[PDB]
Amino acid sequence: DFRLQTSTLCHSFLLASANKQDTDYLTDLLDNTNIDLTCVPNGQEIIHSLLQLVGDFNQRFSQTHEIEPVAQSLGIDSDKPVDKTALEIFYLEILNGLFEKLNWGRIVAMFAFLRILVLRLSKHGHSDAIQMLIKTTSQYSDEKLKNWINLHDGWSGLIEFSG
Amino acid sequence: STMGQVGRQLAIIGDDINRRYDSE
Repeated sequence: DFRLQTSTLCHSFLLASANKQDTDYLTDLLDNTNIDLTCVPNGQEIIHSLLQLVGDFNQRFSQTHEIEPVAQSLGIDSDKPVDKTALEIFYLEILNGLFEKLNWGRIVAMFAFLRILVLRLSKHGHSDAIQMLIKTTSQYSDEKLKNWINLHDGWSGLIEFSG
Repeated sequence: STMGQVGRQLAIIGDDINRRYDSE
């Protein structure tokens, strides 16, 4: 099932791209979250590609953009319990904006950004917002990307996309 | 819209990545 597969990739990818402290906080959140995971084919190859490619993304985005603005505008840097559903809305609008066209590079950008949000949310332990972002990324993927993705060998497209 | 804008800033970086990785 594609939605379940894509969900599992987000979790792994986030666990493999965080520092020590965040890795542990996220790993336990997921454990306690007690949610379903399948096995993704080529999963390891796909996660490696994503690390390389989100690396490409990060290195460029620190050149030409800053973070602080948007977290605030999202209401994510607060010690203040975050607005679950307001955040879905904006997230959804950002994805819709990101995805006016489809290709691998734009998909990469969705993982690199989701990472950035998740890591900022976790500074103050915003566990439910975090799980919310990951779930929304999963639905949206299943609603709008899956056909494009399956035309390109599925999630494994990333492996070749990246060389 | 406001957040839509964000998505396209993200989109340009995406398209740069996409271009570079084309087998060209």
